[PDB]
Amino acid sequence: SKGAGKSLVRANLAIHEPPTGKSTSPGGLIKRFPFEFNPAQLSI
Amino acid sequence: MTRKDPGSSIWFSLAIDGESLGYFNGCEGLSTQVEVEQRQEGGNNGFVWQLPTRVTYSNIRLTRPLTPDTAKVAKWISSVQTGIQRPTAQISALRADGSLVARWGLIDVLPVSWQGPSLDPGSASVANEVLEIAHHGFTD
Amino acid sequence: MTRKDPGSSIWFSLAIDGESLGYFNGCEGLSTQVEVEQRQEGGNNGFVWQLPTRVTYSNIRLTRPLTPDTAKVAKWISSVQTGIQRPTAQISALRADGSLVARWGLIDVLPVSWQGPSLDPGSASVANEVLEIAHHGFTD
Amino acid sequence: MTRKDPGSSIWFSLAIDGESLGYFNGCEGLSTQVEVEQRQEGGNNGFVWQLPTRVTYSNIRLTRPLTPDTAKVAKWISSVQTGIQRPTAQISALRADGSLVARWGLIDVLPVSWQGPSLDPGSASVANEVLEIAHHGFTD
Amino acid sequence: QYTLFGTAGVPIRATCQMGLVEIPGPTPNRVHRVVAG
Amino acid sequence: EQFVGSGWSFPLRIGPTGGIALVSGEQEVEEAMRLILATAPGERPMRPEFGCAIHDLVFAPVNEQTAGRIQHEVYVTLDRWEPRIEVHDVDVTTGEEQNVLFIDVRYSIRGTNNPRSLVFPF
Repeated sequence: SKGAGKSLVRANLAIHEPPTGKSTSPGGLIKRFPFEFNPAQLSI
Repeated sequence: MTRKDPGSSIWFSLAIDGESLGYFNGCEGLSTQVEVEQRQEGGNNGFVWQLPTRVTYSNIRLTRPLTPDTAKVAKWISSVQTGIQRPTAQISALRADGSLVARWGLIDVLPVSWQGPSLDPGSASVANEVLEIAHHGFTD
Repeated sequence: MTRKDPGSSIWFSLAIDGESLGYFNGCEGLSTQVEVEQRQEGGNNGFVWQLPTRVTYSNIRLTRPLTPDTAKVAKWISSVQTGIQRPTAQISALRADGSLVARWGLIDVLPVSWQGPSLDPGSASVANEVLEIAHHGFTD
Repeated sequence: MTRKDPGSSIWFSLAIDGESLGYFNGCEGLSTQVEVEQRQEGGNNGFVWQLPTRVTYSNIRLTRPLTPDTAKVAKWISSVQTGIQRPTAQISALRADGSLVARWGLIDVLPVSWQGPSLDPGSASVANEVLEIAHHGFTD
Repeated sequence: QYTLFGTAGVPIRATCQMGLVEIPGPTPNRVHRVVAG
Repeated sequence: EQFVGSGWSFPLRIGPTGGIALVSGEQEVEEAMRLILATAPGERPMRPEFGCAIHDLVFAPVNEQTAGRIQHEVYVTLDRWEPRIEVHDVDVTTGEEQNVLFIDVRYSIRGTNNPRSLVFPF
């Protein structure tokens, strides 16, 4: 009942160019930034 | 192997240069640590990363029997008002033959404390002034 | 069961890989703690829930007689400026027969402290340098 | 009336269920505490009211001789990454005859620390691994 | 925050705090049955 | 509870009497989803954003990081273009050894709360 099930994945930060015209979804990717250490705690 | 020649903790040689402090009689606490910094990966339990940052040397307590040449030490310590001097010190451990096992040296010393003799009418011992020493690195 | 073969604390073998540290002489403190977070369920009295959280491995203090090969350790420690190699250590417990009881190993190591010999003109013993090792996961 | 002598500190029986940890050899610190809350009545000097609040159970340190079956406890501790199990364990005190004086049962078990053997070339003893354990409640 | 500056000036250890705020994604562009009760 | 309307059908058949048959009800929702998810974005130049972009995550490693981004791609597209459908989880199970990535979407028309899963029957 799992996907990859058993693997470790590094959290990454995706940066997209801002929308230009009458649009809401972000444009194409410009730089994908992979972490060196996943955050210890995340506050929402 | 010539039956080796393992180090011991009786034969030694302790000295300070510069001001006529002379040769001391007992070392202690000669040590060098590393300030590790622990960061915990969020998504991977079971361990904590051990990242190595810097290195810190600790103080040294040198003791010797109280001799009339203790006036030099008090002169050295109380010279900080008019300018201090950092000579170069040595700490060496020897076997009985007088050979060399491991010769350390102190790059730059600095007084820290001077615990004088513990005078007592009953105890049958000998006055042992203690001269703490600050550190700057090992010579090579 | 051939009268069993229970482990003891005299026969062993301590070693560090990589730099020519050689084989040490005495271990201590090999431990794996598990941090537990206590949440007090306010509804009912009678206990506090215990929930596991992460696994942390404590430091290990290794000691050996002071031998001329101690220059390697100081070189290793003072290499943090140019980068540290992290070899894989090994801690093992044996019986007098020389067979194995349970062999542990350290995935990655890091010097933390090096308490040098305590030179003393009176006390009769062998100078025992102390090397402190940072830790990572257990090998398997 | 007969002589129902009480639980000597020698005869016992210690065990853990579930993961094949087997039977242990020593126990310490089995205790239950309550956290009283003290409110000082303002208008009345003479005492401070004592009011009970919750019940908590302290951790236990179980020790056994180091045997090749120590691979299980190390595996059990490291299982927290992929899911842990709380087996139900027992602590009993007996007399010489092997009868029962008072049998306690840990409702749920969680490892906390595992202080491994203290290897020493000089000391003449036997390696005693120390497996801590997190209480969860008393059975009945 | 920058700590443990390696020799010759390059920083080695850096800690940064990020503050993110969600951008809404709006504009996504009644028959009822009758039971006995 | 929510009006579903009526329309044509993706594989369109002549019908019982002629013309083109019309499908409505819970069945019709499948065809709207089938069209929405099958086509990549950019297939219809006039409406570029329409069409879920699954193919951007082809040949990625089999990690829940990939299945993590898969979940988001369906969620936005299935909601932006099909508002009559309330989505209830998407399941990414490899199956048949780690070489393919199945997608199981559970949904329900709003208010009717009849759980249902898109099957994509060939």
